[PDB]
Amino acid sequence: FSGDGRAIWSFLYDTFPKNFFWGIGTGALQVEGSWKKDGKGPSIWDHFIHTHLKGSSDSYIFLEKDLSALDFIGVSFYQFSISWPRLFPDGIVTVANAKGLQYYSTLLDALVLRNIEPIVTLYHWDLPLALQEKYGGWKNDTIIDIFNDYATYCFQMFGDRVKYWITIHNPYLVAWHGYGTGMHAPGEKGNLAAVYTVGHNLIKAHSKVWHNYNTHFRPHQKGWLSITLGSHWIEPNRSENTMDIFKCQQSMVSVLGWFANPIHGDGDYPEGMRKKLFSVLPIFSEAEKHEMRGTADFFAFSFGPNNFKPLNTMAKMGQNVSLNLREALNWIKLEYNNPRILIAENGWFTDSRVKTEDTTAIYMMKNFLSQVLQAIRLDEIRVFGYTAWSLLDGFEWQDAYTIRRGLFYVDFNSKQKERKPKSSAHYYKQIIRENGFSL
Amino acid sequence: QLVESGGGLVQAGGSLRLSCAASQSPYVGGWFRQAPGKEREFVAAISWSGGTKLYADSVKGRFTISRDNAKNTVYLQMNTLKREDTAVYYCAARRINEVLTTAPDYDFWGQGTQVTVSS
Ligand SMILES: *[C@@H]1O[C@H](CO)[C@@H](O[C@@H]2O[C@H](CO)[C@@H](O)[C@H](O)[C@H]2NC(C)=O)[C@H](O)[C@H]1NC(C)=O
Ligand SMILES: *[C@@H]1O[C@H](CO)[C@@H](O)[C@H](O)[C@H]1NC(C)=O
Repeated sequence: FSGDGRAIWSFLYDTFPKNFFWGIGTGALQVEGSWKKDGKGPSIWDHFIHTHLKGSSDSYIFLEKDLSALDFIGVSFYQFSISWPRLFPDGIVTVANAKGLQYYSTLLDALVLRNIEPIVTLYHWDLPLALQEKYGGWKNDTIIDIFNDYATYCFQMFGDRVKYWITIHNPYLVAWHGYGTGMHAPGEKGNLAAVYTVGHNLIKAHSKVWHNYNTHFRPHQKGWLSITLGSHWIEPNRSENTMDIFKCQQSMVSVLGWFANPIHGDGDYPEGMRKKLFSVLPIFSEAEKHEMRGTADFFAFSFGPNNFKPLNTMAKMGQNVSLNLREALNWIKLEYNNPRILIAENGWFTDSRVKTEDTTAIYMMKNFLSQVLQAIRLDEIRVFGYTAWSLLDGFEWQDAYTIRRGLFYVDFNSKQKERKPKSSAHYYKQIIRENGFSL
Repeated sequence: QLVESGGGLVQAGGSLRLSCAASQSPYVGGWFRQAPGKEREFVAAISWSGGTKLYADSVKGRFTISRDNAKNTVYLQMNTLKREDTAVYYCAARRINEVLTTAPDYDFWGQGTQVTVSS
């Protein structure tokens, strides 16, 4: 329950639970390229890259190469996102872009053929520019119905093949960097009222889509739907200091509790936020609280560099930033009453000059996975799957191509964009084969 | 499964609201019409959640489509009616949440309701 995580602040295992669910993920803007090919409409990131920044993986034209990389790793699932403006170029559900539909349908067919489970993310930051220009995007509560219409079409066209759905990837960053820091599209700065209005509409849009899925599609399709929430971790500078511990709790509440309390908790924002942020935080009606709570069939958790870098991504409140994924999972278990957890994104990054010998990625993966195994076996945390991030090198948002996060290397100056397994691809392949660390 | 209501006689410049009640999954609600001597033509349609409303050019800015899913009803508010709006109006439905203007893409149809606009 709300506040219980504060208690957390006061290689023993090789093999994961039998038939643990191993996977890997991408986002559409990071890997697809072909930003206006075949009638795809522009996203807010297409516009942002032109204004604020100065082909990528070409996944749109190299589907068979991505599939071969997935086969090499041997994953049981592949998380990817659908580019909304590739499917509906103006965001509204007028005539679908047939080549966009064909791409996602062919990808899903290829996964089903391989008995690889798709995990499909509806929104990974690429809002159709038409919705931003006409309404102000997520600032406008008209977005809730427009998003639900898009979700509805996706459930109808893809839900017989897709059994795991994610509405929104890391809504914290959508709101906070999109409208607070300006570091992400659409690049608005200050406007703290907009930050929390955007967060409010993301939560309400998510809830509407969960209720849509629960009522209209789950009975025949028998799948699961969640939302990927990201966080950092943090530790007190002075272990016995109750003020440092309180600030650690406030830090986690400010990033993760903001979105998880309404969806996974009691249906309302964290009480401390509702008071200090009273002039900017929208108020859930009593009817809305009942509709926000319980709108996630599992807890999807992101723990990666986007929640640590750059420095303005979150408030440390004078404490000590930590990469302790085991403790972060314990915080989730305590705050949100021991839910089933998918690690929907985990990994780190290298400088782009590191091509295939990504030794630090293996070091990070070993430590993260050991922490997950300890969380499962010592803390009884209900982690059922792990998404390595990312399948291949791509465009990394404001960092562009200056960092790499793929398990497969891509030479962006090569026309063929061959996916070359890095050291971490060989390592993760063996992890999956042995269901954990080598025996 | 689809039941129109609200047709009838009205004077030129007047208003009429048509409604279409379903009997119960999501659907796009559509309206078509057929005038004497002419083929059935698209009028307006609305997505499941109401975010996408589409109108034939001949009625854009005069007709307004809306829906109340709690009542399983789609509404067509027809204002500034003209003589050439006289027709049998058919409501229609399409399951896939994609708002199209083509009659072959709607697989559920009503019986039709006469609307007559005088001068
Ligand atoms: C959401 O988008 C709508 C549509 O653009 C906005 O409504 C317009 O608001 C302006 C300024 O207030 C008016 O001049 C227009 O007549 C409105 N058009 C409508 C209602 O169709 C609305 O302001 C936006 N809401 C937010 C919170 O940004
Ligand atoms: C707590 O420790 C971190 C890491 O050393 C440091 O950056 C921060 O300034 C410390 N807090 C205070 C209040 O000094």
